[PDB]
Amino acid sequence: AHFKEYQVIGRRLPTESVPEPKLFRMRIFASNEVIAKSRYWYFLQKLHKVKKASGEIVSINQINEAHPTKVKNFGVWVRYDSRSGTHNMYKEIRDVSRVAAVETLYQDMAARHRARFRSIHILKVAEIEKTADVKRQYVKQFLTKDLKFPLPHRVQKSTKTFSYKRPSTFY
Amino acid sequence: IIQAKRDAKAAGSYYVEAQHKLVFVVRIKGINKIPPKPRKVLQLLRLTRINSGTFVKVTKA
Amino acid sequence: LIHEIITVGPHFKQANNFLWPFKLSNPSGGWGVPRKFKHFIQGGSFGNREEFINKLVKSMN
Amino acid sequence: VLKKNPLKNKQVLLRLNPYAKVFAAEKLGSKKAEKTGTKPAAVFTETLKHD
Amino acid sequence: CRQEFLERVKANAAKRAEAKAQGVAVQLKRQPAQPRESRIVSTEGNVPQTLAPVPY
RNA sequence: GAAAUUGUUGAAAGGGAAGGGCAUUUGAUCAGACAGGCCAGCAUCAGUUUUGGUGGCAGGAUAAAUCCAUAGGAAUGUAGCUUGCCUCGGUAAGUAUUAUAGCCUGUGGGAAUACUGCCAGCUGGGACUGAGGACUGCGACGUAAGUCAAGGAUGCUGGCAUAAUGGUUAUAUGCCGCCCGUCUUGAAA
RNA sequence: AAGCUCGUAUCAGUUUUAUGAGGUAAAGCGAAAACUUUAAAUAUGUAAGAAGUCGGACAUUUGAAUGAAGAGCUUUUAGUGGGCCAUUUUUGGUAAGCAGAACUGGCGAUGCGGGAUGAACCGAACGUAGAGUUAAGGUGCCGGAAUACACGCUCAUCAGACACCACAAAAGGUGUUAG
RNA sequence: GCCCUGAAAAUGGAUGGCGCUCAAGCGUGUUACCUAUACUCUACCGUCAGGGUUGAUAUGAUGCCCUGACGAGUAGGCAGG
Repeated sequence: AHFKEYQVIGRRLPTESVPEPKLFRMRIFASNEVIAKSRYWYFLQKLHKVKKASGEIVSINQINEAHPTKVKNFGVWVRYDSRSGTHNMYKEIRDVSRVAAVETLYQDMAARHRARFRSIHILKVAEIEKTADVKRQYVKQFLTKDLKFPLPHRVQKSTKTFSYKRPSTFY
Repeated sequence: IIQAKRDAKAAGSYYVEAQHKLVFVVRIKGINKIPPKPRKVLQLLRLTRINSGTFVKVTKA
Repeated sequence: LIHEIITVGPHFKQANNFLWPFKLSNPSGGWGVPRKFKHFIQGGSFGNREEFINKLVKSMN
Repeated sequence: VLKKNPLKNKQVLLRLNPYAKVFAAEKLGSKKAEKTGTKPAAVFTETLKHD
Repeated sequence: CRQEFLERVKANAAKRAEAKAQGVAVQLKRQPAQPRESRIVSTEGNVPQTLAPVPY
């Protein structure tokens, strides 16, 4: 829905002569807790031989962002299994927070690839501090000096069905 | 609980909460185009009619 | 009785079977969720949500 | 004959479970708990932010 | 098939016998798996390790 | 001396369907009852329920942030410096880490606010329902007497006291509606 | 439907535990995957107690959960004996369609909302009425409901509004966006 | 990923029609919302069930009162009118 980012660890159950295994951690994006948990178990069953019955959860913690309103360039390495074999992808965002960036990503993948939330994988978020190592261009053009641009053809959303005025946009 | 987890976070440790022992259950789907084993189940748990519900103790079985 | 429930106690099965299945309305607010019959994990309505039942039920009361 | 509800009809709320009255006085969900500065661990916040 | 039932019966009567001998509550009926309780874990043997699901 | 069916008068309708159902209008028509019937309205109460305001609390990283100080860093390089044009101040390229703007990061400080949850917290508006019929009892208020919003609604008032409401009926109108029964009935025709 | 023993009890299209008549080897370490070596899963059997336990001894926490205190013995009576579709498994196969079995669910006796209409779809426990809330489906108008908000992509010289993997189908294309 | 082609007939003809193109299309997310004999609350009917009931023969004992759940239905059966 509207998204959150969560921190999870699983501590796969103490068996005799191997108590306290190695506390496998993930950072997982979802709107709530239990969805987050289920995705941890889903990735974990993929990544090594676990089941939920053979595993147990340590904690859930919402990861707030350190300095939200810092505008950030993010770059995200992802995978998705579309109808073909699975395949990788990188994308780049100018945005405010990790969570909002992946929100926009999920919708854009939905547009351009008919890509579902269920069949997306995130590998990784990263943040780029220095400019000019961003690979893409459509963010890169939003980085120039003394920037100005217009809102052409602005339209006003009236409640009424009539207008008596012969409207205009401006310009 | 809240003091414990606070103190464990101070300690660099993690409180695992008790796995809960009670649930509430609600029937959603109504009566028909049901498979029979679940029908028998719900007759045990008295969740016959729609938007009917109850408490249940938690265990393996 | 409530304490017996929540601290699920000795005389719990007997209290529960004293109690009827609760007959609930449908939700006052809506469910949300245009479709019900997928898992809650998938944005559905069924399954195990484990705290949001309380929201759901005060709506359904 | 008739279900008179609790959760309005305070009188029948008091006909039952009469701990309500001292709930009225002390009010017992506006219960200000005693705050303790007890900081979390540095390792914990480090694994929170950093991986 | 039933050898489990017989050895269970003799275990049952054994705990019956000792519980009748030394006066204690009997609790002879079986008990299922049950919901597990709280237990602190501290990450001192290992710090929490984070994962990279590429998968390859 | 019925009905099919036919005429005549009177009422009404009608653009390639008839009749049927639900609700109503218009018209025609109609019975009852006022030593107290019909329609309604206001207030306070109860069950049910919808929709707003507002307060107090708890949690998380005891929010994160903003904000204060501090250290360091760097540019889509602010002041300042150098060169060119010159429209004589704006470019160009260098300089310059705060200066004649500021930013990023690290630590520390003390708050509030968010989102979530709780209130046996206050208050308002709206709608439907008002079964039940001496008393019994569970309860509250109060020292008590007595009282109440507590085992199903009573108080005040007005109009009409009749075709006004209501009913019946033709009819308009919105929506619905496959022609009956039988035999195979699995395009079930 | 009637009796008689009773609600003592009875069981249940159910889970849990233990167990085979068998391994799927998805584990090769168990001879250089050679190996029955058995992580299991594919489910029937069995049971979870006086109907039991070693002449004589031991009562309901007397032996798991969960639900139903309506079950059982004998006698007797009406109607009824075939069939389409789907799904799961699996044998035979065909260009393809498929054929055969086994289980299960729907329809049959059965209306209602939606699907524009409808044997097979989706939802749904039918006395009459009121009020409320919703399911599946939908909200430009017909048509009751937002010409709602918001990210993207699309501009077809007969698009699409499809139920979807599915048949033309592998590809062509100096259309277009992202990788 | 969309888009065109990726083959079609022959009465005139259909995304259901109108018509729709920063959508009234397509994938997606948020909310509010309409709506069935479904669910809930209430009244009423009826049946079944559990209880109470000779005190004034309280004049219907096949009565009277209290409480609760439930109602589809062909062949067919039982019962009351």
